[PDB]
Amino acid sequence: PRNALLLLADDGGFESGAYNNSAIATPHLDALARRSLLFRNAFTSVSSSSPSRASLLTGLPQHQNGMYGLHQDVHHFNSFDKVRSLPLLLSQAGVRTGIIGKKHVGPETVYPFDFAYTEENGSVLQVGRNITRIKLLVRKFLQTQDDRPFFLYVAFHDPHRCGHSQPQYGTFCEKFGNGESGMGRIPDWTPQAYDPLDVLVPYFVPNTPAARADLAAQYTTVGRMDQGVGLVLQELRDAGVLNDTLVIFTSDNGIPFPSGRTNLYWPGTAEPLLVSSPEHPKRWGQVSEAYVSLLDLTPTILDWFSIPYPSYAIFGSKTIHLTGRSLLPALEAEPLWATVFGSQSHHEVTMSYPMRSVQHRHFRLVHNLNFKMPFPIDQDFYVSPTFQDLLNRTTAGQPTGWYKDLRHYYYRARWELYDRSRDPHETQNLATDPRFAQLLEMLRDQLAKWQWETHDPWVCAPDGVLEEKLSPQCQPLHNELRSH
Amino acid sequence: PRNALLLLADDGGFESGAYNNSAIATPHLDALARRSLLFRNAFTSVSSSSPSRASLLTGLPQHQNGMYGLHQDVHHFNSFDKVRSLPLLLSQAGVRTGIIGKKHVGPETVYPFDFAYTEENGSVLQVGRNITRIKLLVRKFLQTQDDRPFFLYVAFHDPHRCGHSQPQYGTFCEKFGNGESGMGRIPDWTPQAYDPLDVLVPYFVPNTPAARADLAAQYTTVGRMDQGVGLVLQELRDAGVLNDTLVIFTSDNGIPFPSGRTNLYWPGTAEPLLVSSPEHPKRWGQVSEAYVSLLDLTPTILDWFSIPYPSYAIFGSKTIHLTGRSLLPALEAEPLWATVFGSQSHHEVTMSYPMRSVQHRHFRLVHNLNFKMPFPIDQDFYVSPTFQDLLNRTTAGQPTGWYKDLRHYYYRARWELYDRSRDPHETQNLATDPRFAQLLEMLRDQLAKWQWETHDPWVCAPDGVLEEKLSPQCQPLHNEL
Ligand SMILES: *[C@@H]1O[C@H](CO)[C@@H](O[C@@H]2O[C@H](CO)[C@@H](O)[C@H](O)[C@H]2NC(C)=O)[C@H](O)[C@H]1NC(C)=O
Ligand SMILES: *[C@@H]1O[C@H](CO)[C@@H](O[C@@H]2O[C@H](CO)[C@@H](O)[C@H](O)[C@H]2NC(C)=O)[C@H](O)[C@H]1NC(C)=O
Ligand SMILES: *[C@@H]1O[C@H](CO)[C@@H](O[C@@H]2O[C@H](CO)[C@@H](O)[C@H](O)[C@H]2NC(C)=O)[C@H](O)[C@H]1NC(C)=O
Ligand SMILES: *[C@@H]1O[C@H](CO)[C@@H](O[C@@H]2O[C@H](CO)[C@@H](O)[C@H](O)[C@H]2NC(C)=O)[C@H](O)[C@H]1NC(C)=O
Ligand SMILES: *[C@@H]1O[C@H](CO)[C@@H](O[C@@H]2O[C@H](CO)[C@@H](O)[C@H](O)[C@H]2NC(C)=O)[C@H](O)[C@H]1NC(C)=O
Ligand SMILES: *[C@@H]1O[C@H](CO)[C@@H](O)[C@H](O)[C@H]1NC(C)=O
Ligand SMILES: *[C@@H]1O[C@H](CO)[C@@H](O)[C@H](O)[C@H]1NC(C)=O
Ligand SMILES: [Ca+2]
Ligand SMILES: [Ca+2]
Ligand SMILES: [Cl-]
Repeated sequence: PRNALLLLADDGGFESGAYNNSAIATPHLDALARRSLLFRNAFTSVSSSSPSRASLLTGLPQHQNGMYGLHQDVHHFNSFDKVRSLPLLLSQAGVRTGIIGKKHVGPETVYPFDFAYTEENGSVLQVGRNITRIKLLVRKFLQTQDDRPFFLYVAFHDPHRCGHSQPQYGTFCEKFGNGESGMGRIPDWTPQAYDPLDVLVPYFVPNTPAARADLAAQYTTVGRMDQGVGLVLQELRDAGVLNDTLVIFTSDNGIPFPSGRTNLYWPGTAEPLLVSSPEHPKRWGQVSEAYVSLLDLTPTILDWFSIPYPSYAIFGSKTIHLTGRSLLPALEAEPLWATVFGSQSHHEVTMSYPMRSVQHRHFRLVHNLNFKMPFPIDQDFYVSPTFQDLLNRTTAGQPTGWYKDLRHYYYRARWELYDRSRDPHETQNLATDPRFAQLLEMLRDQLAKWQWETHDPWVCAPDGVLEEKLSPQCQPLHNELRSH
Repeated sequence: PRNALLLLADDGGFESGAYNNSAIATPHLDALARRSLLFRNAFTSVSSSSPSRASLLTGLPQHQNGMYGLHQDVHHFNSFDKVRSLPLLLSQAGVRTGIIGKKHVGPETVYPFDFAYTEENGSVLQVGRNITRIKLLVRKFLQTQDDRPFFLYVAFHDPHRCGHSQPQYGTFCEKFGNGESGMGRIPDWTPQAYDPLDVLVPYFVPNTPAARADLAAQYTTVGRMDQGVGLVLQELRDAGVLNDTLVIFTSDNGIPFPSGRTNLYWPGTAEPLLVSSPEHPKRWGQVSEAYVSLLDLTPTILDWFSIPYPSYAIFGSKTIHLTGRSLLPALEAEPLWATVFGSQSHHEVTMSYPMRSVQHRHFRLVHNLNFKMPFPIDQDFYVSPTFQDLLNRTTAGQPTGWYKDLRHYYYRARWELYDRSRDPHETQNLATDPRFAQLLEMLRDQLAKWQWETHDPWVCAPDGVLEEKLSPQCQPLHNEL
């Protein structure tokens, strides 16, 4: 019987030897990468936890599945009842499903799991960061197997920040379980300290002491996550099912720094992705240049279990189809896929800054629907040392060491067009350059077509109103905003 | 045994003889007004259907109960599970609950009804506009009563527009059931035609042929709603329970015209309100000047049944308390209440234009949190003849006959302060006038206090971020605001 394992890092980036970061040690991820096809050009469709996890587990963009923003307490976003998620479809096909760690999506009927240990019935600290607890839960899952195939979803909470919720464990909870007084112990974890002067400062992160300290703490926590991956894989090896299991590792969104999480800039949507098939080792240890999306995961896993996507509608007769594709074929031969999309509406319920993006190879186009208002900052990131430092220096009128300034971070153009082959930092907007008018129109057309195809309620915003029963379906408001 | 009846109009305004409109005939509402206390200064806290209905049925502002916007299909907003609504509390106290018409709120567990005929299990056209069907459902409700008190919620869908959904019935569905071909027949309804030249054109509605036609159609439909009220009251009278029943009539938000629905301007939140207590007829046929809110209805009805609001929390240990008050005391003697609040976030999910308001007597202060972006227009109103006409004339550069222009309707000041005793049209913003700096700060303080008191997640927006463990709790973003 075929099995599947989805390892999901929380706010994880490219901090690994597998992705050529020699400043950090991630031997277990590196080991996995040698048995995997590594993707250099993978992206999430949305840079917000719940929406990203909902899209990943449905194959549908947030504006289609209904997770327009964060799921918990006051934010309270849920996917539509009639949505058919991966786990649901797997269960109906006779596959045993399990989740360990951060779920952060609902409702339960849409995202059901036979075996569940999450924040809903326990501590996300334990089942998300305590890799020993995680390892034992994986062991229990495998011991209680019953001849059915399985799908195991391990959603680490590492390397997510902790500064807002639990500061006593460090900015990235890098102190939790380290053995020191009040921290407790995680027997299977060997803490890895990092010097702030040795960490790699990403181009979009301010080069300041405060930021480097943040990164050092992050590195330590990523190491814990790395060791967690090692333990999990070892449990399958001990149960004798690893060689029958498709393993996938990735992250839900960009790292929690400026221009990262919550942005549709490269840093906010670019994600690590490893795919290891025991049946297709031809391209083990290789790197793929194909442009892929987390919207491809549901299709990939369905393909793995030979389960077809059913024909159904959420509203009316509007039949639902996936825009992603199975990545399995890439495990045999390199494809030429070059296009990926992005869609984000809310993060927190108070943060309404819808963005839509399309990327064709190195060209990225972002549409900021509420561009005239300032880009909103979430409550957790606001208190990060990195942002506090940036805010402090900006307010004092002193050099920030940042590749942008807050003014331009807050107030953006409606359309942002970048060529990352020339301008990887995405600082040279080409949208108003007449030499790129034809390319702009092409990308706009591709984006709009995808929006209609995926029933985006925001498809006419902000210059127009959606009127389905007439033509054109987007009717103009004449609100001093251009239309297309 | 005491009963209560809540009659709720959808997008209803002051089109009635009771409110001194001589151009329309509303004999049944006028009759009700003679047996009730009429409120000249009643307001909804939010000018959007689901949020308004959730707030009305909970006593909590939309930003607290969780209905941030519309409830249906793609908009998909629901109140928090732990919210304790009026109907829930009544049920737990042994009161039989019933709803007939448009519900437009959820989830069911939060808003449960023993007897329910709504859009969720039938046609909103029938149970919302077909007053004969409504009358028979009321009859059925009363015939199946036991020795329990009852609370009956009749949510008319009239006089809501129909232009977007069902244009064949007219702009306001004023043709539905009129007898003509394809319209069907409503035996208990006597259609009332109106000349577009005779209707009263509200100050905030463009004086154009297209708008007057809209109003004429509205008047006809309001008449149907009026006759529906008559039938309902008559059913209680036939069951011999009217004299044991507290009757309340009002509307969920302002009329569907410019500056009305979806706005926190006077036209968008001002609502008609009649309260008839068979035990306190002292002030029957009188007019009250007290400033009241639909947030007062839940407290009022709870008071009527002698049911206390329980002590509980939705999140954490932050206990929930109502900011509204029972209106019952006003039925005996005129009070001095002068303050009312407003809070609106979304309408449609794609319409994010949060507004917060406070009104002290004739002074109204509105805060537009997303002011730099244009005011969004909903899909239903966009295709209205009134707006289409306005848009058309504006685009052609011709006179609109409107007291505003679209540019200023779309792009508003962050703070709008109006004195309606001098400027009822609300066109002279005083917020930037130094003469009103002290008053401005006072109203801002009242507004903010209410926001914190009601756990508003938008309390720091847009210039700051909420950090509860820090001081001040609103931390600055320095985002040019
Ligand atoms: C890490 O760096 C190595 C060495 O520079 C990269 O391997 C090279 O990849 C490119 C092909 O696009 C060429 O420089 C050579 O064909 C490769 N050289 C070797 C020695 O393998 C590799 O691509 C990088 N790894 C990742 C994940 O980006
Ligand atoms: C991580 O989880 C492990 C196992 O779930 C915890 O170790 C257990 O701790 C309990 C009480 O704290 C002991 O009674 C058990 O004997 C331990 N079991 C094992 C297998 O070690 C550990 O406390 C957790 N670490 C932290 C920092 O919370
Ligand atoms: C692990 O899985 C692989 C793939 O299924 C097994 O290798 C296959 O073995 C079969 C015979 O049983 C051959 O016909 C195939 O050609 C093999 N495929 C590949 C890709 O090598 C392997 O035997 C399994 N067991 C171990 C210990 O690796
Ligand atoms: C309908 O119109 C009448 C007459 O204008 C209003 O009654 C007047 O109210 C004002 C202000 O309260 C008093 O100063 C006058 O003495 C009243 N005149 C009369 C003849 O009664 C009445 O308030 C209006 N009704 C409504 C509901 O607005
Ligand atoms: C209608 O209801 C009122 C009030 O419930 C009745 O009048 C009350 O009668 C009770 C006892 O019969 C007295 O204690 C109250 O003082 C009365 N209230 C008032 C305001 O008069 C009245 O009898 C009822 N009418 C009918 C026909 O039954
Ligand atoms: C920012 O400034 C505040 C107040 O001046 C200070 O207390 C804090 O330490 C500073 N934080 C950072 C990260 O620089
Ligand atoms: C607005 O203009 C369009 C196109 O000229 C026209 O067809 C339509 O009838 C106009 N709408 C109104 C309400 O006059
Ligand atoms: Ca995340
Ligand atoms: Ca309404
Ligand atoms: Cl909830």
